[PDB]
Amino acid sequence: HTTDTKVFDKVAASIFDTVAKCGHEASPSKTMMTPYSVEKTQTHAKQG
Amino acid sequence: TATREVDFTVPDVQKILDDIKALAAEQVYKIVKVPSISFRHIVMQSRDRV
Amino acid sequence: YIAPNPRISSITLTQRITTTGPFAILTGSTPTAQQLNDVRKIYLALMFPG
Amino acid sequence: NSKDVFYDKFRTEPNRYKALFRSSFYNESRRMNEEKILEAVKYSQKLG
Repeated sequence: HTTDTKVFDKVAASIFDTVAKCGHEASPSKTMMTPYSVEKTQTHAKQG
Repeated sequence: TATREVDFTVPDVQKILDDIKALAAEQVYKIVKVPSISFRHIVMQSRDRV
Repeated sequence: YIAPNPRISSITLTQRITTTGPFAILTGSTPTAQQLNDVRKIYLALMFPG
Repeated sequence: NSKDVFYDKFRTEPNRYKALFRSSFYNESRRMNEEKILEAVKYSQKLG
């Protein structure tokens, strides 16, 4: 429900911080956060 | 032949709702310690007239 | 030459719910060169009565 | 997650998320994805 880049940056930072504080760590270079693209268990979907 | 031109037949209602919600948070006043100046004086060579 | 607004013929209520028009096959067709010439003839007849 | 899917036709529509890709997260993703390729190229040029 937003388009401002600052809000999205805050949301992404919160997600990564929450993952880090649980004892795990997620690489930001492989994390997917996008529309029009879904990938689940070696299955790729682009724009339907 | 299809997808040749962009169509706008289906409007985006979720975006409209987001816009109205963002408009709901606007502030149209301010809180100040002193009011703004409404009268100023020009000092000429006189000592008792301005 | 201006086409009518697409929203006049059909309405969408939800993402997957949409009303169907009675002349969908005709409204999707495109003219050929001869049919365009016939349309020009029709408008020429309209603009010069008698 | 429903599987009762049927498909009808193609179309083209404007993108709502057009302005959201100048954020810092996407820049970092692209930058690290470039950097890994750069290190691979450097290693290849060094070994061979």
